[PDB]
Amino acid sequence: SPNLDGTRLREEGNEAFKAGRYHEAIRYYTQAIEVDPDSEFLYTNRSFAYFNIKEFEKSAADAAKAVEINANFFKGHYRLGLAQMSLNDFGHAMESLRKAWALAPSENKEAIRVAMAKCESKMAR
Amino acid sequence: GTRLREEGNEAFKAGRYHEAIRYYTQAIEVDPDSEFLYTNRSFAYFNIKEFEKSAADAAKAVEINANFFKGHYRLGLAQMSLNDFGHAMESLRKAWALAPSENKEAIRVAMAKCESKMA
Repeated sequence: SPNLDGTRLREEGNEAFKAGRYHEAIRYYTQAIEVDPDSEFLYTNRSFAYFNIKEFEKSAADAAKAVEINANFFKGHYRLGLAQMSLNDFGHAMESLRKAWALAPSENKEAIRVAMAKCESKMAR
Repeated sequence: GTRLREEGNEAFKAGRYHEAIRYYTQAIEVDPDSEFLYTNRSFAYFNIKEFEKSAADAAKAVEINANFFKGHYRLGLAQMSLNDFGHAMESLRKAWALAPSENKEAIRVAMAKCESKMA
């Protein structure tokens, strides 16, 4: 086998993400996921990269996988809710964001609260 | 270990630099061979004004991978903050030569600030 260092690929993905090189981040995260297929962090990071290139369905799929891997990781739910909002699924997004808010560090709650306010403004009868 | 690295990266993203340092320190105890961990902890130390510790970490990153531009950049920034401008300029020239195109401007600016304090 090509025996690949998935830790290095993950950090290369992180460096690319920091630079705005989202397509490259997606490439390196995808390679890392092949080596480390049960990381909620990898799937959330790739979800964020897909969101930043307007690939909202792929972003939601990755964030949903992060939630499968660790339903108690707030960022998976947050990324899922943001992608669901961009797909106009505000009911699903509200539930995802509610779970993210409950799990989030106090540092992160305000951004989640704001996303929920935006989501509610799009909801009607 | 990998999970400690992730938690450290998440802490750094949230501005919890002291917490990032703690997680990265635990990660480095498990894995002392990552230029990324040392560079990220160097950055966290710089952000809390621990410039000597920042420089020590960045130097460890350069020792592991002398071709990683970010190790030299972090080292040069810490050396500038320690008033070691000759060392800093040599580090920043190496960072420049190794850097992606999107990072060149930041390194050029650092060198401009460095040279104003020298020659």
